[PDB]
Amino acid sequence: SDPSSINGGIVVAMTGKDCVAIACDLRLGSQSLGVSNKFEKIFHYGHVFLGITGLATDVTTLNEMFRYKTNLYKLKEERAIEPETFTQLVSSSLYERRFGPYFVGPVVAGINSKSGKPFIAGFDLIGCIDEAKDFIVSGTASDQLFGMCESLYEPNLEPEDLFETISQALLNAADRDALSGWGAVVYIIKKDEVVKRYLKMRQD
Amino acid sequence: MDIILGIRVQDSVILASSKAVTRGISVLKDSDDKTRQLSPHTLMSFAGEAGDTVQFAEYIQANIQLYSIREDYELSPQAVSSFVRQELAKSIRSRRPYQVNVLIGGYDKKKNKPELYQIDYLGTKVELPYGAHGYSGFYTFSLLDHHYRPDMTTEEGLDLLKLCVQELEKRMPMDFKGVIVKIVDKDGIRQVDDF
Amino acid sequence: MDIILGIRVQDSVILASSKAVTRGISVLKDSDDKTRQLSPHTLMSFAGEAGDTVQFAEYIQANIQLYSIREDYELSPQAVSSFVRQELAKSIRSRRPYQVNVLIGGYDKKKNKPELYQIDYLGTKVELPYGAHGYSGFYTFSLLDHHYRPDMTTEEGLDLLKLCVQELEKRMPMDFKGVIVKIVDKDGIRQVDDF
Amino acid sequence: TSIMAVTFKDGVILGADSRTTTGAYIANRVTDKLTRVHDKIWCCRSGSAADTQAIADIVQYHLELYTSQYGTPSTETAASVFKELCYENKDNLTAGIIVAGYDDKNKGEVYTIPLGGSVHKLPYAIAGSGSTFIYGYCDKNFRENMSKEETVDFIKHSLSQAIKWDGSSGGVIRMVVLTAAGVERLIFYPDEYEQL
Amino acid sequence: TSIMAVTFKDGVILGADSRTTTGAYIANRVTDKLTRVHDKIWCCRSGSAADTQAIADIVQYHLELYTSQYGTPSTETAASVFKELCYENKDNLTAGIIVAGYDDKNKGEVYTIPLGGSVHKLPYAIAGSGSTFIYGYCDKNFRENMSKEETVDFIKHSLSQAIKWDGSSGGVIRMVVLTAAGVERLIFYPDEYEQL
Amino acid sequence: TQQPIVTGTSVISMKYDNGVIIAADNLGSYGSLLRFNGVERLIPVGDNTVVGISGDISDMQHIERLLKDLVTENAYDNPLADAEEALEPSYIFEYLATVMYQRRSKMNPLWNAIIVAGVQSNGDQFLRYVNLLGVTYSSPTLATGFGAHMANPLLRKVVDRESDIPKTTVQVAEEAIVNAMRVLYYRDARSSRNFSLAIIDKNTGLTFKKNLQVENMKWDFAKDIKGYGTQKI
Amino acid sequence: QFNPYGDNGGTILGIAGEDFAVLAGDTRNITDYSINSRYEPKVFDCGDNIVMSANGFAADGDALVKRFKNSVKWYHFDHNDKKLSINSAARNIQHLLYGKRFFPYYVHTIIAGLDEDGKGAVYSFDPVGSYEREQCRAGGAAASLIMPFLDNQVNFKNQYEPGTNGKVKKPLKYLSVEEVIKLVRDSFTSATERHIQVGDGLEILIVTKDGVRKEFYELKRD
Amino acid sequence: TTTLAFRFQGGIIVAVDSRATAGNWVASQTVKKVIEINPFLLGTMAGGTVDCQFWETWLGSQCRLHELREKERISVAAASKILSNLVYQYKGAGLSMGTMICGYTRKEGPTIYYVDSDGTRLKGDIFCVGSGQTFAYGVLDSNYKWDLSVEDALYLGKRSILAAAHRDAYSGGSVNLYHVTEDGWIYHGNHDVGELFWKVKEEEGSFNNVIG
Amino acid sequence: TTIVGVKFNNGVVIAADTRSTQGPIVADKNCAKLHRISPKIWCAGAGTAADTEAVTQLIGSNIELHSLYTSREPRVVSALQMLKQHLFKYQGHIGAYLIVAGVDPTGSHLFSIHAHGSTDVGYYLSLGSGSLAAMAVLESHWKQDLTKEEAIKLASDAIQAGIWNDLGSGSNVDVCVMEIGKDAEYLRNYLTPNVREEKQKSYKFPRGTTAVLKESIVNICDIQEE
Ligand SMILES: *[B]([O])([O])[C]([C][C]([C])[C])[N]C(=O)[C]([C]C1=[C][C]=[C][C]=[C]1)[N]C(=O)C1=[C]N=[C][C]=N1
Ligand SMILES: *[B]([O])([O])[C]([C][C]([C])[C])[N]C(=O)[C]([C]C1=[C][C]=[C][C]=[C]1)[N]C(=O)C1=[C]N=[C][C]=N1
Ligand SMILES: *[B]([O])([O])[C]([C][C]([C])[C])[N]C(=O)[C]([C]C1=[C][C]=[C][C]=[C]1)[N]C(=O)C1=[C]N=[C][C]=N1
Ligand SMILES: *[B]([O])([O])[C]([C][C]([C])[C])[N]C(=O)[C]([C]C1=[C][C]=[C][C]=[C]1)[N]C(=O)C1=[C]N=[C][C]=N1
Ligand SMILES: [Cl-]
Ligand SMILES: [Cl-]
Ligand SMILES: [Mg+2]
Ligand SMILES: [Mg+2]
Ligand SMILES: [Mg+2]
Ligand SMILES: [Mg+2]
Repeated sequence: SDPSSINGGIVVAMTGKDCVAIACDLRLGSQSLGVSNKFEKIFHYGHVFLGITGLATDVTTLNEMFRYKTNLYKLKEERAIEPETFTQLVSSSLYERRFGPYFVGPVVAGINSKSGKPFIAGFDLIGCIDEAKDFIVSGTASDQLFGMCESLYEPNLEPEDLFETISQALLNAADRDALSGWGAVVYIIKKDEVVKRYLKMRQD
Repeated sequence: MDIILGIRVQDSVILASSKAVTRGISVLKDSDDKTRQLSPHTLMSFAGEAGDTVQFAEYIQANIQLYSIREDYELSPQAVSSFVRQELAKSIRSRRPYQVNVLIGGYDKKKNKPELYQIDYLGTKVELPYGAHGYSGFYTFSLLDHHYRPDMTTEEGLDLLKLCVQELEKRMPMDFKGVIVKIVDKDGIRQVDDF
Repeated sequence: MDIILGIRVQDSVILASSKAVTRGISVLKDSDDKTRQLSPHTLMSFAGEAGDTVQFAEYIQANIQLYSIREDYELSPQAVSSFVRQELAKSIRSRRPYQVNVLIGGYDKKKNKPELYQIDYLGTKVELPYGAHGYSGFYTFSLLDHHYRPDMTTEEGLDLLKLCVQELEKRMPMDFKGVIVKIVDKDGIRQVDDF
Repeated sequence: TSIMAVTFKDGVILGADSRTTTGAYIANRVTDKLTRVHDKIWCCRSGSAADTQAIADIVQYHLELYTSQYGTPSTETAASVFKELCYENKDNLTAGIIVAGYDDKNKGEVYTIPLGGSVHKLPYAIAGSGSTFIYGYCDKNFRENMSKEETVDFIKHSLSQAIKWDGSSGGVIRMVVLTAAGVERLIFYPDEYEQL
Repeated sequence: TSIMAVTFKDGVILGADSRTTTGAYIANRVTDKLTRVHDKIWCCRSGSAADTQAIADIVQYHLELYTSQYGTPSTETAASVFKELCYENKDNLTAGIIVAGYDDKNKGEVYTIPLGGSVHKLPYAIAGSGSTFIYGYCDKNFRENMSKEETVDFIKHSLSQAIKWDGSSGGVIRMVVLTAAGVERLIFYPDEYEQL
Repeated sequence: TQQPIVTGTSVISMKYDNGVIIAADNLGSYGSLLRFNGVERLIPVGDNTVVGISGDISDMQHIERLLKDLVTENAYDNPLADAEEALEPSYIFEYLATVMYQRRSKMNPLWNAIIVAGVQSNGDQFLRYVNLLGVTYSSPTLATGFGAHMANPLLRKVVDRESDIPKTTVQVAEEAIVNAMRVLYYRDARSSRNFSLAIIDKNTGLTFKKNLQVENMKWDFAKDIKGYGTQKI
Repeated sequence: QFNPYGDNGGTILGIAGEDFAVLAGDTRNITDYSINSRYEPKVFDCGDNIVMSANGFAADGDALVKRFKNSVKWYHFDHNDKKLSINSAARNIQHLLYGKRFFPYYVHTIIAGLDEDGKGAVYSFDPVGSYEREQCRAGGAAASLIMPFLDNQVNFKNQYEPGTNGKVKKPLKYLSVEEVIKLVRDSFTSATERHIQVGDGLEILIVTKDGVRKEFYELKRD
Repeated sequence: TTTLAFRFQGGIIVAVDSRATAGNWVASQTVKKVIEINPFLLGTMAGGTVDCQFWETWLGSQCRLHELREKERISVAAASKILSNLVYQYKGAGLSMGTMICGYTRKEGPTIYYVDSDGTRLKGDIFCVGSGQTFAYGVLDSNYKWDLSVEDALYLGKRSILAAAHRDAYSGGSVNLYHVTEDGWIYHGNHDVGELFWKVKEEEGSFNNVIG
Repeated sequence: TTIVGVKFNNGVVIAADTRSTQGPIVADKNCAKLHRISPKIWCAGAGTAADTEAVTQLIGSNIELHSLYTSREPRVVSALQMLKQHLFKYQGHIGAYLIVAGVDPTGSHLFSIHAHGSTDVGYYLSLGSGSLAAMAVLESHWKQDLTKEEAIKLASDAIQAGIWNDLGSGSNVDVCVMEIGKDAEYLRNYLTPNVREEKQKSYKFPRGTTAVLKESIVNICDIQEE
C-alpha cells in the first residue's frame, strides 16, 4: 500500500579525502516476493552519480528523465553538468510534481571537476535538499544506515579505507531489513578514475 | 486473468499462460489464449483486470505493427519492452489506470539472443532468465532456482515448465484449466499444441 | 470446507464430499474425509468454518454414541436429525455460533427406508430426495431435477452422482481434488474406494 | 433551558423558564423545572428531563429517609447526594442541576452541579442553554445581600433576556422563594417580562 | 473573538479584543482586528484570520478602484462588496465581518455579515465567540443617539465582560472612532477594564 | 471512558535548596467558557505535602476526598500520627499513582495530571508527577499541560540539573515561578490572572499563599501595532 | 475515545560477556515533543544478581518491574531463600507478560545477569511474552540504529581476514568489560545524534560474580 | 517464516528457518522455531511469536502429567488434540498459530498433525507452514519419496528451507534440522544461510541466476 | 523547529535552530533555515522544508524582477503581500510558516506568515514546534528600545530554549542581522553548543575486510578520438 516500501532497497553515500563513495543494494521485490537481484539503483550522467531508492517504476522513470535533461544540458552548455548544478535540477524537477510526487529518495554524489571538491546530497520525495558534509542515507533501511554511518564514519578517509567503511555500513544495515539485500555495489569515485565493486553478501 | 509464466533458455523464450476465464461463479471458457504477437519475433502474454488486458494488449500490438510498416523494420525486444513500460508508467498516474501485467518474450535477430522482460502494471521492468506474475512465482520460483541453467535446450526448458505446471496444479486452489505454451526463437513464434 | 452432496435412492443414501483442504494460498491436503459416523446406520457430512466443523461433528458423534450405550438402542435418522437441528438452533444465538452446515444420511431399520436430511448452520432442516450445501446445488440441482427418479438403484445413483461431479469439475473455479463417496443402507456404512 | 438560583439577605430564590423542546417543537410550554426534594431544599433542572426527574426522585427519597433518622438535612448534604448520583453515573447521565436551600443556621445557600458531577458553592448560579447569553448581565448586576424585591427583579430581568435570545427557553417565568417565613411560589407571564 | 460596532449621535465606533488563538495557545496577544478598507469605512474581523484578511485586502482594492472612478463609496456599497465575496464563496470561507462607516449624508452606519453571507443593517452589532455572553447586557444597555463618551463606555464595559467569560477573547481593547472630525484610535489595557 | 467537562489548566513546580514550590491558577473552564473563577487546585495534606491537580474538576474533587479520607485513616490506632508515623509525600504519591494506574487499567480513568510536592522526614525534597495513564516521573522542575511547554524552559534556566538545587534560594525560586505564571497568562487561552502558590520548606514549614495576581504586565507596546501588514492608520 | 497506551521513548541495550553482563539505558523520559525528565532511571537492580529494564510505555514498564521484584521476594519466601537463577527469572517474566496477552504491557523487556555456570547472560522479551537468550540486544526507540552496529562490532558480521578475500572469517575473539563499555558508549552517542528521543544521560549497570556496579555518563541534551 | 515436516521410511524430518520480523525490520535471525516438548515430541512455530512458544511449552506440561498419570507415553493424536482443543476455546480472541506436532510411537508410527489457531487439526504426511510455505512445497513435492535415506531426507528439508529463505523476504537467518525416530528426536545443527547458500550453489549447480 | 524575530533600535534580527526531522529521526544536524528573499530581506521558515524553500525562491525571484522593473530596492511589505496571496491560493496545502524581516527605504520591519495566508505584525515573534519555549523567553526578557547586542542575545537565547527543551529542535543557532543603512550580516552557526564528544574507539577497518565478487573500471569520460 505504502508506495515507498513496495519494492524495497537502499542507497548510501560518503565523502573522504579527495574522493566520494556511493553504494546500493540490488534487490527488487513485490512486497514479500523477491523478483530481481540485478536491479541497480545507481546511475551516472558524465561524472555526476545519482542513486535512487523507492518505487521502482519511478526510479526507472527519473533515471530516463535526468538522462534526457543532462543530455540537452550538455548540447547547449557544451560541458558536462556539475554535482552542485545537478542537485538543483533534481530539486526543481521533483517539486514541479508537488501534489502528485514521484515516490523516491534520490542521492547525488560526485567531485566538482574544476575545484576538485567532494560533494554529496540527499532529497525527500518532493525536492528538499540535504547537503551533508559526512554522509547521506536513503531507502527502507535508512534508520539502520543512520546508525551504522554515525558510528563507523570518520572524516578524511583514504579511498581504499572509505571503501571498507561504506561497504560495512551498507551490508550490516541491509541484513537488518527484510526488503533490502540480494547483492550490493559500491562506487569509489576520484577526480579522474572510478572503480565499481560488487560485494559478496548473504542471499536471504 | 490468472497464471502467466516465462522462461529463457539458450536459443529461445518460452511463455506459458492459463486457458481459464472465470466470471465470478462460473468458468465461462477453458481455451482462452492470453497472448498477442507484437512482431514476427516478439510475443507478449498478459494478465490483470477484465477488459483492460485485451484492450491494452491490442493497443500495443497496433502501435508496434504501425512502427514496422512505417520503417520497414522490426524493433528489438529491448526497444519494444521500453515502449510498453513507458505506456504503463504513463498509465499509472491516469484517471483510470490500465490494470495489466505483462511478460514480453522476444528473439533479438541482431544479437542472436533470446530475451525475456517482466513488466507489472506500475511500469516496473526487469530482464530475467525466468519470470512470472501474480501468485505463480510463489510456487514456481523455487523449482526454477534449482533447475534453471542458462544453456538449457528448448526441450529441457519445456520439461522444467511441465514440472512448474504440475506443482501449480497440485498446490493452487483455483483450477486454471491448463496452459497454452508458445516458443519464440530465430524462426519466429509457434504454439506447442500438446501440453 | 467446500462441496458436500447427498442423494437418497430406493434402498440407500449416498453422500459425496470433497477431499481438498485449503489454507488461503496453498492446498494443505487432498485426502480429507469430511464425515463422521454417528451410529452404525447414520452418517453425517459437514462443511463450514475451519475448526468449528470437526469440533461440532465430533461433539454430535459423542452425544449419539452416549445415547446408544445408555439405551442399548440406535436412534432413528429422524430423531438424530432433530437433535442436530436443535443444537444448531441453540448455537445461532450463542456468543460465538457454530458456522457449520451438515447433511445427515441414514437408513431407518424400523421403516426400512433411506432418509436424507439437509441442515444449515441456522438450524434449518428439510428432508429431501437429494441435497447440497454452499454453491454445490447451483451446478448440480438442474441435473438431479432431470434425472432423479426415486426407484433408482444404488448403481444408478452413483452414475448420476458422477455426472454431478463432472459438471462441478468443469464449471467451478476451485479445484476440490475429487470426492470421497460413502453409501448408507440396511447393512450399514461403506466407502466406495474408486471414484 | 434558562435556570438560576440567587442568595439574598433573607434567604434564596430559584428561577426558571417553562419550555421543554423536542428539537424545534415545544413539547410543553408550561413546564415546572423548579422541583422540591425537601421542605426548604429545592433544585433547578436542566438537560435531560428523564434523567433530572429520575435523579430528583431518588434524592427526595434519600432526604426523606435521612429526615426520619437524623432530622432535617443541610443544603450541603442535599448537594452531596445529588453529586454522588451525577458523578458516579456521569457516563450515562445528562443533567445540569442547581441546588438551593434555606437553613436557619446557614441561611440561604446555592450549589451548582454541572455535567461532570463537580460541586461548586456560589453566591448565585446560572445554568441551561440560555444562561450563556446572560453571563455578562448577571455578573454586572449581581450584588450580595439584596432585598427580596431586588432579587425578584434581578431574576426576572435576567431570565427575560435568556428567554429573548435562546430558542430552547420560553413560556412563563416560575420562581420559588425560600426564607424563614416559608415557601412562596411566583409566576410571571410573557406580557409582563417581554416589555422589560 | 469579541467584536462590536455601535452607531451614536456623531457617527460610529468600532471595538475589538486583541487575542488570536491556535487551540488554547494565544498565537498573538496584541492583534489588530479593526481594519481599514477606506478612509472612513472600517471593519471588524472574526473567524479565520487568513480568510478575513484575504477578503479585507480584496475589498480595499475594490473600493480604491471605485474611488478613482466614481468618488467616495457609501458604507452600504462597501457592505455589498463584502457580501458578494462572503456569499459567493460561502462553501470555502469562515468569516464573520461587521462593516462600519461614516458618510456626511448618511452619518454613522453599521452592517453585520454573518457566516452565510447575508447582510443586516443595524443600530449596533456584536459578533465573535465572545459576543454570546453579552447579548443580554448589550440589549439592556444600548440606547440610540448616545454621546461619544457614553458609547466608549458602552463598548468598553461590553467587551470587558466578553473578555472575562470567553477564553478565545483577551488582551487589550482596541477601538476606532469614525466621525466628521476624522479618525481616532483608542486603546484600553487590562488594568483599566478588568476593574470595571 | 469519558470526556473531561469542567477542567483546570497548568500546575507548575520546582525544587530549591531547602524545599519545593508549587503553583496553579484558580480557574475551572467549561470548554472555551471561563465558567468558575474561585477554584482551589492546590490541596495540602498535613504540614509537609501539597498535591497540585489539573484536568477534570469532578475527578479532582473525588481525589480531594480520597486524600481527606487518607488522613483520617492514618490517624486510626496511631499514637504517632502527628510525629514519626505521619503521612509522607512519598506515601501520598504512591497511593495516588496506584489508583491512577488501576483506573486506567479498567478503562475508566481519573482524567487528571497530578504533581505531588513536599519535604520528607529526613529533609529531602520530594517532587513527582502522575497522570491519567499512570505514567510517573520526577525532575528538578515539573509542570502539567501548557506549563510543560512554557514554564519548564524558564524554570530549567534556574535549575538545569541536580547540582543546581543547593545553589538556588527560595527567593530566586519563587521569583521564577511567579514569572512563569505571568507568561502562562499571556499565552494560555484557558488560564486566569488569579492563582495560588505553596512553599514547603524543611525549616519554615508549609506556607500557603492564596489570592495572588499576575502583575507587572507589558501591554503598552500594543498601541503601536496597526493592521496585519500594509495598513498604516 | 480514551487511549490507555502512551509512548515514553527511551532506548536500552544488553550485552553478555564471558564472565560478566551489562544492561544500559538512556535516562531521558518524553511524551511527543516534550522532555519530562532528563534523569529518570530505567534500568533496575532486582536482587539475586539480576538487572531488568522494561522500555516503552513507562506506566506498564514500572508496573512490570514492580511485579517481578515482588516475584523475587515471594520466590525467597516460598522456596527457602533459594537464589532465583536468570533462566528461571526469564520464564517467570514470560508468564507475567502472557497473563496480559489480550491487554498487553506495552514494553520491550530485557534482563541481564550470570547463568548457573557463571557465564554472562542476556534475555529479551516482546510485549506479549515471547523470549529468547541472546548475546546482544538493543530495545526501544533507537534499536534499529544500534543493532546493526552490534552485529558488525560484536559478532564481526560481514568482516573477513585480509589477504584471503572473503574465504576466512574474522575469528570471534572474546571482549573484555572495558571493551564492551566502549561499544555501549559509542552506540548511545551515535543514537543521540540521529534520534530525537535519545539523550541527556546514559546509565550502565554491570553484573559480575562480585555483584552489581553502576556507571553514569553525560549525553547531549538537545 | 518457513517450517516443514514430512513422514518417510526413517521417521520424520523437521526443518525450520530462524527469522523474526516486525514490519520490514528484522528483529531476530536466531529464533528457535522448533520446540522440544519432550525427548520424543517436537512442535514447530509459525505466526505470532509468543502464542506458539507459550502454549507448546504448556503442552509439554500436559504431556508430562498424562504419562505420570497413565504410566505410558502420550500418543501424537492425543497430544495434538490437547493443543487444538485449547486454542479452539480461544477462537476469536486473536491467537495466531500455525504448527506441526510431530512424534513417533509404537501404536501410530511416525505421525504429523497440523494444528491451527482457527481450530484446524489435520493428520498428514507433508506439511509446510509460514509466509514462505509455497517455495518450500515446490522442492518437497518434486523430490519427495518414501524410500529416502536419513541423510538424503535431511538434505531435502535443508534445501527446501533454503529455497524459501532465498525468495521469501520474511524467511531466513539459519536452518535448524531435527530427525525424529521412535527412540526420540535428534538435533542436526544450526546452518547459517549466508554460508549454506554459497555452498549449495557451488556444489549443486543451482541458483545460476545469482552471481558468485 | 524554533525560529524567532526581534526588533531593535535601528533594525531587526532573526534566528533559527539547525535541526530537520523525519518523524523521530534527525535527517540533517546542520540545516539552514534562514533564507534570503533579497539582499536586505531575509525570512526564517518552519513546517514542510521543501515548501519554505520553494515559496521563498519563487517570491525572491519575482521580487528581484520587480526591483529591476521599478529601479527601486525591494520592500518587506511586497514580499509579505506576495507570500500571503500565494499561500492563501493554495488553501494551506503549501506548508510554509514564515517569519519575514528586513530593512528597506521605508524602515525596518518584522512580520509572521502562516500556511493559510494570515499575517501578523510584532516587535517579537516565534514560530515552529519550539515556539512556546522561545516565546516564554521572549515574554520574560523583551523590552522596548533594545540595542543591537541585546537583540542578538535575546534572539539566540530564545532559540536555545527551543534547542534544549523541544525535541523538534536542536544543534546550532543561525542568526541574521538587518540594520538600517548597513549591509545585512548573515551569521551562520553563530553558536555551536552541541559538538559531539570524541568516540571511545576507532572503527577504521583492516583493508580486505569486505568480501568482493567483481571489480571493473567505470567509463565516465566521453567517446574518445582515434
Ligand atoms: B432545558 O432546555 O435544558 C430542558 C430542561 C428539562 C429538565 C425540561 N431540557 C429539554 O427541554 C430537553 C432537551 C434539551 C434541550 C436543551 C438542552 C438539553 C436538552 N428535552 C427533553 O429532555 C425532552 C424533550 N421532549 C420530551 C421529553 N424530554
Ligand atoms: B477570533 O477568535 O474569532 C479570531 C479573529 C481573527 C480574525 C484574529 N480568530 C481566531 O483567533 C482564529 C481561530 C478561531 C477562534 C475562534 C473562532 C474562530 C476561529 N485563529 C486563526 O485563524 C488563526 C490562529 N492561529 C494562526 C493563524 N490564524
Ligand atoms: B514467521 O515469519 O511467521 C515468524 C514466526 C515467529 C514464531 C517468529 N513470525 C514473525 O516474525 C512475525 C511477523 C510475521 C511475518 C510473516 C507472517 C506472519 C507474521 N513477527 C511478529 O509477529 C512480531 C511481533 N512483534 C515483534 C516482532 N515480531
Ligand atoms: B521544523 O520542525 O519546522 C522543520 C523546519 C524545516 C524547514 C527544516 N521541519 C522539518 O524538519 C520537517 C518536519 C516535517 C516532517 C514530516 C512532514 C512535514 C514536516 N521535515 C522535513 O520537511 C523534511 C524531512 N525529511 C527530509 C526533508 N525534509
Ligand atoms: Cl420536566
Ligand atoms: Cl488578523
Ligand atoms: Mg438448509
Ligand atoms: Mg424564546
Ligand atoms: Mg531539543
Ligand atoms: Mg529472504
